Amino acid sequence: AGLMQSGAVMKNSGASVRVSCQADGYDFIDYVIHWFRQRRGEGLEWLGWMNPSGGGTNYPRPFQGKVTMTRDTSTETAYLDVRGLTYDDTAVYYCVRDRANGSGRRRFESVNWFLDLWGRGTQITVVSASTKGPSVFPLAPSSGGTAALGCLVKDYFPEPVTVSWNSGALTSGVHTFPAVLQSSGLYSLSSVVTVPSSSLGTQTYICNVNHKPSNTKVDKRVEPK
Amino acid sequence: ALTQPRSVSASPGQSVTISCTGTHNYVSWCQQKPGQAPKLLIYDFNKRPSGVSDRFSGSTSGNTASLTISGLQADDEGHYFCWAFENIGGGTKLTVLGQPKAAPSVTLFPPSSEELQANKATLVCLISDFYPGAVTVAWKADSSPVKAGVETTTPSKQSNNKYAASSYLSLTPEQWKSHRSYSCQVTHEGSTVEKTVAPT
Amino acid sequence: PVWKDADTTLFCASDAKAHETEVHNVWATHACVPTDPNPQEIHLENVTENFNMWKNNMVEQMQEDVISLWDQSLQPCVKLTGGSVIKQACPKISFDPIPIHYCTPAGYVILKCNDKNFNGTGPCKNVSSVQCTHGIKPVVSTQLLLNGSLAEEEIIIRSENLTNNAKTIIVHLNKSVEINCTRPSDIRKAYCEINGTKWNKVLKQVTEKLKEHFNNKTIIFQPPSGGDLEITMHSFNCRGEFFYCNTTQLFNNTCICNGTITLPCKIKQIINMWQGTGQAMYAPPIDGKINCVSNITGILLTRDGGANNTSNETFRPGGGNIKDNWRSELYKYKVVQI
Ligand SMILES: *[C@@H]1O[C@H](CO)[C@@H](O)[C@H](O)[C@H]1NC(C)=O
Ligand SMILES: *[C@@H]1O[C@H](CO)[C@@H](O)[C@H](O)[C@H]1NC(C)=O
Ligand SMILES: *[C@@H]1O[C@H](CO)[C@@H](O)[C@H](O)[C@H]1NC(C)=O
Ligand SMILES: *[C@@H]1O[C@H](CO)[C@@H](O)[C@H](O)[C@H]1NC(C)=O
Ligand SMILES: *[C@@H]1O[C@H](CO)[C@@H](O)[C@H](O)[C@H]1NC(C)=O
Ligand SMILES: *[C@@H]1O[C@H](CO)[C@@H](O)[C@H](O)[C@H]1NC(C)=O
Ligand SMILES: *[C@@H]1O[C@H](CO)[C@@H](O)[C@H](O)[C@H]1NC(C)=O
Ligand SMILES: *[C@@H]1O[C@H](CO)[C@@H](O)[C@H](O)[C@H]1NC(C)=O
Ligand SMILES: *[C@@H]1O[C@H](CO)[C@@H](O)[C@H](O)[C@H]1NC(C)=O
Ligand SMILES: *[C@@H]1O[C@H](CO)[C@@H](O)[C@H](O)[C@H]1NC(C)=O
Ligand SMILES: *[C@@H]1O[C@H](CO)[C@@H](O)[C@H](O)[C@H]1NC(C)=O
Repeated sequence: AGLMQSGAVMKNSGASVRVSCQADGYDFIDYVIHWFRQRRGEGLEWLGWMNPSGGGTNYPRPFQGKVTMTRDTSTETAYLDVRGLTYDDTAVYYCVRDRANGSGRRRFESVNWFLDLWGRGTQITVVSASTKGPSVFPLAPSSGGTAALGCLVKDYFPEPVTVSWNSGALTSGVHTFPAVLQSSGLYSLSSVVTVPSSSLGTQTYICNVNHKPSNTKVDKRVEPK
Repeated sequence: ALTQPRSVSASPGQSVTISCTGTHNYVSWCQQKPGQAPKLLIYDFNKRPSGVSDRFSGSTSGNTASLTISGLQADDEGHYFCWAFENIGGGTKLTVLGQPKAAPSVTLFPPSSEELQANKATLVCLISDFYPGAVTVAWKADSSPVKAGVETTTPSKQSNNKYAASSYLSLTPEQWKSHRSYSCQVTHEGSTVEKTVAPT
Repeated sequence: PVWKDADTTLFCASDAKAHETEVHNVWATHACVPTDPNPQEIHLENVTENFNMWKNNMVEQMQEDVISLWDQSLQPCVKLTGGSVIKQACPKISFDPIPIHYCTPAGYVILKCNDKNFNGTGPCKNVSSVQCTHGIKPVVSTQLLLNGSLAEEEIIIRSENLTNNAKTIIVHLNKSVEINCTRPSDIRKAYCEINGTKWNKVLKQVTEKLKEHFNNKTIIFQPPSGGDLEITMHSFNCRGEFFYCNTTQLFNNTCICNGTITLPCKIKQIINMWQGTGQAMYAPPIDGKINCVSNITGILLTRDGGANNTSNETFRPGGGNIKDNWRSELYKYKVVQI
């Protein structure tokens, strides 16, 4: 028994996308299928259920009109449709079979939804496309309880940007975070260096940012004040 | 709609308890490992399906259900969540301690002069050097919580096996210069630290 | 008397004429036994017994029988399934369902609950012993239940659990309302007539009881949210023709308009096979007046999830599991072995 979901997709504001879940190993036509959504940092949200036998559905009010679930019983496949893509809709989408509900014989005997068989999830990323090279800003150090300084790389698309320090010669305590995708469909990332406080005014630090999609190379020196 | 604690941790051979608070309705539990798809553990408060370990058990006591894990193994490291129908809990990261706990350094960077010359105000808060890799980052304007404009990154392993995380609060200069105080509040294994910063 | 719940192969019985071309008779003369002349019931004094309509094996055997009656009677010209396609001869048939009785063999008996507010799952105070159920018409229909038995006293709401929105809810009416469907003498188009006064009176009563079960909440109806044509409209068979009726106006929230409500229907020839599978083509309809009067006795609904944080419950019509049809007629029966 198993559910195989479709790979990750990328879309722009507006537009619609469709993601599928391919059942195998069991009688798809019995047993209801729910879909579930998890945005980054949030918990799962329930999107509705769909009885593959007659195609009947049930969506919470916040999602009717924005979500639609369908199926093809001949190939045993469930389908989720996300219409009017916003940046809120960027998430991980999960289909699951609940053995407690359905038509036919083998309901499992659980009063709760028996969320038994889960797909692995499909990532819908909503990026307002275009391009845009990034702007780079210093995180300047200031106020034993030693020093940290860094770089803010704001509003670019697509991934990735490369960040390095002093053209690669500094590697000690440096850590570049993953990019985060903001409300604007543009990425932003940060990079930091822990340094000994006895080095401001004597050791020098430069951010090297390289975004090849848009031909952008910036060197930004980080000074404390 | 079901609470749940964000993180929980214990060491091998011990036992832990995850709770979710919010229903009197039948609750079931799932365990999602890294790289895998969720798997059902307990249903209907305390029942076990066949093929699930006897170390997992469930209990309920007045409006909160609990999943309890005995004899922890490092394969239990994962994400745990509950539901009572369409009422779902936020999930809990469970860490099986593989090294001593380490609280986070947090530093909060104010809007650079150069970004304010470009009419933007980004507060950035960098949390670093902590274990387990699970924390809460809450922004506060003066004293109040902040909901809009917050993008936080998931803890990723540093170059020394500790975890770091980053959080960004994006404002216009109007809203920036309208509070006198802004702080990053990081909670980790019970303890909070707050770094504050001011239009100055 | 010593017994325990058991599952056994029942047999059906009916009063089919052996000399009839109508297909429910053709099928029951060979599949069933003649119904028993003078039948006996015995009340089991001071006996209380738990029935459960949502777990009851009678319902499943009755499904298999009806499935096998349709497969023998309906003659589609074309059947198309997973790659296949069989063309055949498809004369028109005489279609009108007849009462079937379900009967235990030797060593078993059928317990029947006579408590008249019985919702279908509790313990029952006034139990009877019988050899056969009463006469159940194997009519298949979605959304509305037709030509069934009535509720004895107050309208009854059945469901395995109302708080679980994944479970069908079955309303069983006090008092029937006629639905008159007619394709008159382009030719696929027909319509149904419902007396709006009676119907809305009943629908107001059905909301007051749904209010009882939902902590005096505000009740509204809405068209089915999704799914196949057979569930999103009231579908059914009359005289071998497959009617599909838009029932939107049947659930007019605004007026809980009191002349005659007239629903637009169509006779279809491409239908999905309700053996899951594929689709079947049928010949164009008869000439002249195809007309069917049917009591409305029940409705099948689904509650919309979410909405805990709100002040209203919304319901949508829809069948899909034909088995719940059977359940709405067998809810008072249980098969035991002595
Ligand atoms: C659903 O109904 C059953 C009664 O059969 C009840 O025990 C259960 O509490 C209800 N649902 C939940 C979530 O509790
Ligand atoms: C018991 O059932 C019989 C059915 O024949 C009914 O007539 C009778 O009134 C019932 N008894 C009570 C006390 O309801
Ligand atoms: C049916 O009645 C029983 C008690 O006889 C009760 O436990 C159950 O909740 C009722 N179910 C519905 C759907 O009203
Ligand atoms: C229709 O309802 C009436 C009750 O007014 C009943 O006497 C009659 O038997 C019903 N017809 C059926 C069930 O075919
Ligand atoms: C219908 O049921 C309602 C309550 O469910 C009741 O007030 C009314 O008397 C019943 N009508 C008939 C004809 O039994
Ligand atoms: C059903 O409708 C037809 C045509 O509209 C009409 O002639 C017939 O009298 C109606 N039957 C009933 C029982 O109202
Ligand atoms: C509808 O039913 C009412 C009873 O409420 C009765 O006057 C008559 O049977 C029907 N009225 C009309 C206008 O068709
Ligand atoms: C019934 O329910 C409504 C909620 O929609 C409430 O406002 C009203 O007061 C209730 N009626 C009574 C008699 O309690
Ligand atoms: C039925 O009619 C109403 C409004 O015209 C609406 O529910 C829907 O468009 C129709 N249903 C169909 C076409 O299945
Ligand atoms: C409800 O009833 C009246 C018809 O007399 C009107 O308010 C409205 O058109 C109806 N709603 C429908 C047909 O959906
Ligand atoms: C309901 O019973 C009437 C009366 O015999 C019959 O004419 C009609 O075809 C039946 N309806 C269905 C859908 O079987």
